[PDB]
Amino acid sequence: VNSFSGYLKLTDNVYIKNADIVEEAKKVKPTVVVNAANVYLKHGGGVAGALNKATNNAMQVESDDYIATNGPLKVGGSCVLSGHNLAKHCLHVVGPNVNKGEDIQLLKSAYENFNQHEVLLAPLLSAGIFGADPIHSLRVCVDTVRTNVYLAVFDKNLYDKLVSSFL
Ligand SMILES: OC[C@H](Cc1ccccc1)Nc1ncnc2[nH]ccc12
Ligand SMILES: [Cl-]
Repeated sequence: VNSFSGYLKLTDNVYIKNADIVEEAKKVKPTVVVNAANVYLKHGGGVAGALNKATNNAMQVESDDYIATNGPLKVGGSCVLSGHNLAKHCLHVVGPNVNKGEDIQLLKSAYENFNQHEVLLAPLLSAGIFGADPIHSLRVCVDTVRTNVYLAVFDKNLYDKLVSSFL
């Protein structure tokens, strides 16, 4: 039993809810919140920009030190950093950004990072400003993640289409 509330159960391990991931993380304080990161951990917009704003830019400061030490992430890769005031940890995961021409096949690799954590609060990878079809992203999530994932879809209209169209 966990403290996530109001989700629809898509599968044995995948749940979905119309919610602002920022407000969800603040309420639940999950062990792991997933960020829709880029390889530079530049959290300028989308989910990343909003999560960073909620940390008063502490996420960006920590991320800049991480990049200075380690260099950029790989597309499809991840790193674990602090969750600041939002969660214990933040799993920064880089899904492909179609608006950069990045290979969409890497979306499965991106979701595989979730399997290293027993329970996660997450957005749909490569959705929003990363340019992928959120319906496809949900399918890859369900077919790749085996740990317990609580998906937050900010857009209510998009949420209804994902649920109604889910096979
Ligand atoms: O896939 C991630 C989606 C992308 C999206 C945004 C808008 C319309 C359609 C798709 N973004 C978010 N999901 C959950 N919480 C969020 N907080 C801020 C952004 C955000
Ligand atoms: Cl977005």
